[PDB]
Amino acid sequence: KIPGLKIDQKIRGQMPERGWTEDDIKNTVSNGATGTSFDKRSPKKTPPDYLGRNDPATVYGSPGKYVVVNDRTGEVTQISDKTDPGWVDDSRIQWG
Repeated sequence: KIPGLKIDQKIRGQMPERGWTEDDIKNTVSNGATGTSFDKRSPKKTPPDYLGRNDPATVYGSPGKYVVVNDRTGEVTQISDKTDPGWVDDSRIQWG
């Protein structure tokens, strides 16, 4: 899933604000799947098609410091804000 990873413009801009470099994302994914989830992103947040998502997803990392990846598209659904100690994991995440 590493070569297929897709980071859109939205995620790209959040990376520095949330403490993630592209290498960080890849290294975290390389540590193996740690949970599952669902990518239910709304249209506005699914470029370049903007049609929304409805797919099972895989979670890498740990609570507060994770990366969610859409199983069908390979897209990075979300990266948690590692600079926020009060970060609440997305409701769809199911830790293993």
